Amino acid sequence: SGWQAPGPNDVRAPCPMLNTLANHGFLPHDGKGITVNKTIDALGSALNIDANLSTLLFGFAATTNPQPNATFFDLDHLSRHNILEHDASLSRQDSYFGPADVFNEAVFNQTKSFWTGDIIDVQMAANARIVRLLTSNLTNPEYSLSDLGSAFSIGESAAYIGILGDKKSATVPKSWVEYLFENERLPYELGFKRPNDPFTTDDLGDLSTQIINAQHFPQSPGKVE
Ligand code: HEM
Ligand SMILES: *[C@@H]1O[C@H](CO)[C@@H](O)[C@H](O)[C@H]1NC(C)=O
Ligand SMILES: *[C@@H]1O[C@H](CO)[C@@H](O)[C@H](O)[C@H]1NC(C)=O
Ligand SMILES: c1ccc(-n2ccnc2)cc1
Ligand SMILES: [Mg+2]
Repeated sequence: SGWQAPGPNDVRAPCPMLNTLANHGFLPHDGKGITVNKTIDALGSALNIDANLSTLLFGFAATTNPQPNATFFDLDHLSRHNILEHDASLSRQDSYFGPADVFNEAVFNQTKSFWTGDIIDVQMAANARIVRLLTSNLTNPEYSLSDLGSAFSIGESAAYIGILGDKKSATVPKSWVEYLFENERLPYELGFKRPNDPFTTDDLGDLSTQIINAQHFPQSPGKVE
């Protein structure tokens, strides 16, 4: 009741949240044929994402469809390397090593080790992302991070805090974030509840700026902001 794993003809993304929303049936369970209206309704219904932010994200998503000027995308279109998908993901390996769409325990064990308390704050989120960037640069001879990929990286850490947790305190319970990643299911039973206030483009930008301000390199090595 309310959740089904994907089956052999379903497609999934490198996005733990869209995967979770397909598993629940907010998005089509097969991951296919997602339009702007399905995106607005799904992200609104499940998470209280506002329409303008949903439309922005949809605009990016549609660029991954191999069909030009497409009005839909499928979740596996999002896995195409270096369109939106990028190196130094928190829970996916880099494309160079292996498929960059599915959960990777080794990678997620690294991320988790930088979430040092029961409550994730901006500092811990920023620190986990940093070590992923540096690790990929020092281990992946094809490491790359485009301007768009860097903006995505920073906004994905902002998103788990502000969409799953409390955008005002900029904190989220660690257990909730680990449950989302490890299960691709919303952690309702751990306490998650859809927020009453919409999550906006400005909310995402505000948390993204917080993430960057929590970075304290003596000297920045490559693309970090
Ligand atoms: C239409 C909406 C969305 C699109 C098009 C989208 C797209 C993507 C893509 C392409 C990635 C992979 C980037 C990479 O290589 O790591 C990703 C990662 C991610 N997304 Fe989404 N996303 C959407 C909505 C959301 C929402 C609503 C959340 C809320 C929590 C979210 C949280 C994340 C997180 C946390 C990651 C990072 C995964 C990792 O680093 O392992 N996304 N998303
Ligand atoms: C991830 O950590 C778990 C928990 O300590 C461990 O059992 C597992 O072997 C680790 N996986 C990798 C590939 O490091
Ligand atoms: C990887 O590290 C090098 C050496 O600091 C840096 O010049 C480069 O910009 C980094 N690559 C990315 C994509 O950040
Ligand atoms: C710009 C910045 C971040 C994102 N994003 C957030 C979570 N998944 C994708 C999408 C566009
Ligand atoms: Mg990636």
